[PDB]
Amino acid sequence: APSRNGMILKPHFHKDWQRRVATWFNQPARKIRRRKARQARARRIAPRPASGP
Amino acid sequence: PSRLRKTRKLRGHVSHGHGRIGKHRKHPGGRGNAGGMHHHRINFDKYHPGYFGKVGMRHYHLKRNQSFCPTVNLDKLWTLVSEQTRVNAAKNKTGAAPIIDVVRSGYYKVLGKGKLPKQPVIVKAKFFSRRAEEKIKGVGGACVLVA
Amino acid sequence: AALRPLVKPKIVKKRTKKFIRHQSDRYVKIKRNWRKPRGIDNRVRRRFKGQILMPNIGYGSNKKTKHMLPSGFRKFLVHNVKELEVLLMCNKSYCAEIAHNVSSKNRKAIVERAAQLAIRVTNPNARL
Amino acid sequence: NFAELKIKRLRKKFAQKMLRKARRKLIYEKAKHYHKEYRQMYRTEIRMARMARKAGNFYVPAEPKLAFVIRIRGINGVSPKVRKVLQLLRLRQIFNGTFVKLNKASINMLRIVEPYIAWGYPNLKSVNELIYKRGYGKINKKRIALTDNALIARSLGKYGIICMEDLIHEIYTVGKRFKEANNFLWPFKLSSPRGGMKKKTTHFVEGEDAGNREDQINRLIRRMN
Amino acid sequence: GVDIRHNKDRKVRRKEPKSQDIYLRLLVKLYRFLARRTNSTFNQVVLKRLFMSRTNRPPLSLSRMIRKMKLPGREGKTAVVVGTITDDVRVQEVPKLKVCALRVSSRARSRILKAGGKILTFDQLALDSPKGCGTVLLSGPRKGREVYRHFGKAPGTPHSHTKPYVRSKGRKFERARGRRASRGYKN
Amino acid sequence: SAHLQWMVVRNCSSFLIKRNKQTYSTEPNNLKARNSFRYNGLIHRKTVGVEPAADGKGVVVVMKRRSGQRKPATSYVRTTINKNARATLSSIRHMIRKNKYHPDLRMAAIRRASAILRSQKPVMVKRKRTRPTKSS
RNA sequence: GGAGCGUCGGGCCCAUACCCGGCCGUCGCCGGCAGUCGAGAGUGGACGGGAGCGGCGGGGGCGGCGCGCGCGCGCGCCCGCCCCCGGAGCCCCGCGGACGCUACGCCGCGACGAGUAGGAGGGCCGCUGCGGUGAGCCUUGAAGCCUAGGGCGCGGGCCCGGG
RNA sequence: ACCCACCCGACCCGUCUUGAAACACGGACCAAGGAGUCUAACACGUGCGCGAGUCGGGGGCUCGCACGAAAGCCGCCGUGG
RNA sequence: AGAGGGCGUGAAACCGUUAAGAGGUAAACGGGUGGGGUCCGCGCAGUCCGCCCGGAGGAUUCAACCCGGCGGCGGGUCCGGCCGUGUCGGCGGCCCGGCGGAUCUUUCCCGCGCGGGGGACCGUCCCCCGACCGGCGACCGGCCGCCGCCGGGCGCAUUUCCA
Ligand SMILES: [Mg+2]
Ligand SMILES: [Mg+2]
Ligand SMILES: [Mg+2]
Ligand SMILES: [Mg+2]
Ligand SMILES: [Mg+2]
Ligand SMILES: [Mg+2]
Ligand SMILES: [Mg+2]
Ligand SMILES: [Mg+2]
Ligand SMILES: [Mg+2]
Ligand SMILES: [Mg+2]
Ligand SMILES: [Mg+2]
Ligand SMILES: [Mg+2]
Ligand SMILES: [Mg+2]
Ligand SMILES: [Mg+2]
Ligand SMILES: [Mg+2]
Ligand SMILES: [Mg+2]
Ligand SMILES: [Mg+2]
Ligand SMILES: [Mg+2]
Ligand SMILES: [Mg+2]
Ligand SMILES: [Mg+2]
Ligand SMILES: [Mg+2]
Ligand SMILES: [Mg+2]
Repeated sequence: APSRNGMILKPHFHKDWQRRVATWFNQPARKIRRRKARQARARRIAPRPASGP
Repeated sequence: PSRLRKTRKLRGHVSHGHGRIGKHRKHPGGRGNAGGMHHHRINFDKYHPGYFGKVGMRHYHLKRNQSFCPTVNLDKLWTLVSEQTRVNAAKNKTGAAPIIDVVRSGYYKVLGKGKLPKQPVIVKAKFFSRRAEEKIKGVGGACVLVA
Repeated sequence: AALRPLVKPKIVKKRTKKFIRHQSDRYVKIKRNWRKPRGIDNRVRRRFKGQILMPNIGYGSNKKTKHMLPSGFRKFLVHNVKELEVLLMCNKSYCAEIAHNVSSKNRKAIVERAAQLAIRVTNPNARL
Repeated sequence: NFAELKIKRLRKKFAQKMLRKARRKLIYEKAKHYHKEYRQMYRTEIRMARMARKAGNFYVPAEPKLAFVIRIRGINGVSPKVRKVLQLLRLRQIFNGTFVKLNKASINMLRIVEPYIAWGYPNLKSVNELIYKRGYGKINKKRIALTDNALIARSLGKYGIICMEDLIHEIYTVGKRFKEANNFLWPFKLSSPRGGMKKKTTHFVEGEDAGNREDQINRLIRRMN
Repeated sequence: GVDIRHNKDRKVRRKEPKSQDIYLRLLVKLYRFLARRTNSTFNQVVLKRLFMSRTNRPPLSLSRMIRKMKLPGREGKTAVVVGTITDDVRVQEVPKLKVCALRVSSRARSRILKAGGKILTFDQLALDSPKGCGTVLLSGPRKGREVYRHFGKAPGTPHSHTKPYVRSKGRKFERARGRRASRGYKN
Repeated sequence: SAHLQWMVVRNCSSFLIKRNKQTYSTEPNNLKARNSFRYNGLIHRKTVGVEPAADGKGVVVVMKRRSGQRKPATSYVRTTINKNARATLSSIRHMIRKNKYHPDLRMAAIRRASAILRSQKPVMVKRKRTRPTKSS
């Protein structure tokens, strides 16, 4: 029940959302992995720009 | 910080701050915005005048970038450029007037709030107000349309 | 001939008995430890005649003699020797308690040092 | 530097001591006058009646100016109109009292609080005994006992009232500056009535203690003050 | 038993600042002293303001500080502001001022000093003038905060112009039954 | 400053010691062991500190220069006084009063020295006084 | 011949009410104290000429704004001084300032103090783990446990002794 | 503070209730366990930083992370909010 | 083994016993005293200490003073020099001072009208000396005054210690 003034607000937590929460504890581990993989790809394409084409 | 919160101070007391005549039952009003019309109506129509009902035209595939038109007021037009354009001017003695490309700085329209200092300009912009035009002319300048 | 405190006034206490907890007598599960009653009817919490008393700030000690031991000092729980030398410039108003957990060798080391500095000890003749 | 200043400070010191002496002497003469004034008032009321009585006549003396008003019942279950007036006489606690100048307005306010007060026309002695034994100033809103005239003066000296004696004369004659001398006095916290009362709840006339008892408020004063 | 209501016996005003920061607290120690020992009520007002909240000491714009000193007669003075001095990009020519502030933003600082302005801290103001003599005590607009536009007689209460708390403005966020005449009614 | 760093320190210093309703402070060159502004060795530009001598006989006064704090190695300047009690006090008195240095302190500095010279009382004498040791 | 009923006296009895006093807390005081004169405060101080027992010859006011501990004075000798606290000796000291001043400290005056539901503040109350910190404590005995032992705190609780 | 005596006082708690010592319910006793949490969104208050701006994400550059899945920096500093 | 194979610690309920005390209004409780126990602190006078003083005994070197040395403080002449704030002079760092700029110039250079770099210009940051002023806890050097320590002097109406 609403009590005296406030946004009549609609949250979208009626489905079973806690079954599909996606945490981000990866992200540092991820960020590194990309970065290694990046440095490897440079080293493979030896004098070619790391960039791409 | 649980340490600071209220339930630490309620420990010992029976009702936990929810009273003992009426209690803390689950959902006595109904869940959420239930009763907007019936039984919660007064709150809705004294803090949300106009919740209920349709109005105006539908618009199916709205794409916001078509209507993109960020405005800027004369108020702070000179802010767009380095002070030393506004200084090398009120000086110079050619009656030059420096250009101000407003679209470069990220505003499309030029509306007309504020006093513009007596110091000629050439304002390039996608759109202008009527008043913004007038003020600009009164300074001794020239509005300039750009695509 | 023990260490006299600077000023040895009459401590005067408003209440001597412990406030005990309602129905701590009747039950082994309830402990003496005071608890305010919050019961809707409660002889005690609504101050009837003939019941156990409720502690107020009314019973409060006089500020001159609050924490004053019978001897006239206030305790200060010393933990090792270095910690004593604090009291050096009080001694006439604070005494030294030595801690339970301190060993019977260095209990001794504290006591004789306090005896140099004339700080009164509140549990000296003990560990041995 | 030194001996010039010292003498200047000694001079200052003396000029104070002189002034103190002066104001003391004023106080002393002001009393002496008020002694003569109250004497003259007392006799010249008797003077009058005797002279009426000499003729086949009557001397109806003045209706009283001033009355002491004691709150004689407590602070539970008391009607809102009464309660308001009782806190317009500053009679909040039971057995508080105040002087009160009489007039159509004032008297009727006492009429609306009748079974809550005992009151009437205080003696000279009553005004003294109340002021000396239980005379407390309102001085920066702190009830403070009138230990010296430096207190009374500091507050009421802008009215010509510079001592306990002046105060007593302002209260008793109900002067110009009564409102300001009477309000200065903190309401009189009197003890319980020694020897007891007759009946709290009923009027004086009908045996009890409440209401106007005119002369007899002075007996009550002595057994409470 | 006595009849008083004990209801509004405790006054709710602040005494110290609620902040724990040490430099402000030194200013408070200084202005407590001055407040009590000087007759200047300037010190008292300043002291009072050092205890107030961020909300309660709003920023004073440069243009507002200009125009308040442009006023006739308060010339060759010092403006004082327990809040912060901010810039106005929509003012150009800045006269040479004297200023006290707890803060001045880096732009506002430049503009003033470029003009030949002097900036003072509050410890400096005290030595300069312990009884607040020859000062202009200003304040930022208290009721600037967008907050206040929701305060007052509620929306949907005839002749109120009180912003409702709404998730997002647009065609179909409120503006139906209770604003149009066409839809029920209007206030 | 002095005051600024007292704001930083007042409640947090390692030298402080609350407990048992008192408070104290263990920082060096604090005569009176107080967690005070006045009586704090570390904070003030000019400092007094009256420790006992390591010998076991006598007292050391510990001034602080002003020359250069920033360089703690050189900052304090110690001075043993191992004289006839009454003299010791007077030397401390003059150090404090006639140099106009930390005049606030001084009587506290005398009492400290006094208490220190008491300390070096006689331990053996105290033992004799407490017990009569007569007729078992 | 009331220990009954109606009318009335004195006298005495006691509630957490009233009065005085103590002590605790809360509220209030534009409260006080970062080091100074001062108690209805109603000035202080240069400095220049002219002088001196002169003064400011104003109300039965009973009086506050002016008077009798000195203004000039004792000493050096009509003229000079009327001097400095590293020393007037102090009830006021403006030359420097607590035993006191953790300024979240310390101190002073008043007033007041029922409380369910409920709200807020403070807890050097209590539990477990983390960063700091105690040149902490501990096999010369930690934690826990038990105790007609000693104490502190209004209390949550706490500290010591012995086992 | 252990026990005993005596005078006065004194019904059993919890709870729902206008009203509970109730012939109203729950409770033989002790130990341990045991109930206003976390996430999201809003609003107001307060504290801090910057202020016509502010912002940090997401991404990237710096390390094998002992402490680091931290810390730092970015014409990305502002795509964008 | 007061760790004995379901055995570390070993709480409470509950039970056994031992000791003490009580006992016809179920017990238990609050307030107030008394009596008894348990221990705890004593005293085999607790007359408790500390200043200063007077007297009476006994014992070491001084203090006061100078002299020599060291260290510290404070000061102004800012005296001499280092130090830094505000201002003015050098246009002097300006190219031997860099960044920033929608200020300018493509008279320039290089790379392809644009990019990069010069070159002007403005804003900002640094050298040279003189002058005025806040002479600032930012330091040195001499001189002064004062303090303290060590050692020299001083032998005893002194300055200590002790009873
Ligand atoms: Mg890519
Ligand atoms: Mg609630
Ligand atoms: Mg309930
Ligand atoms: Mg409800
Ligand atoms: Mg009830
Ligand atoms: Mg009644
Ligand atoms: Mg009635
Ligand atoms: Mg209340
Ligand atoms: Mg209450
Ligand atoms: Mg409650
Ligand atoms: Mg129900
Ligand atoms: Mg019912
Ligand atoms: Mg019940
Ligand atoms: Mg029944
Ligand atoms: Mg039921
Ligand atoms: Mg049952
Ligand atoms: Mg549990
Ligand atoms: Mg906020
Ligand atoms: Mg074992
Ligand atoms: Mg076992
Ligand atoms: Mg084990
Ligand atoms: Mg038996």
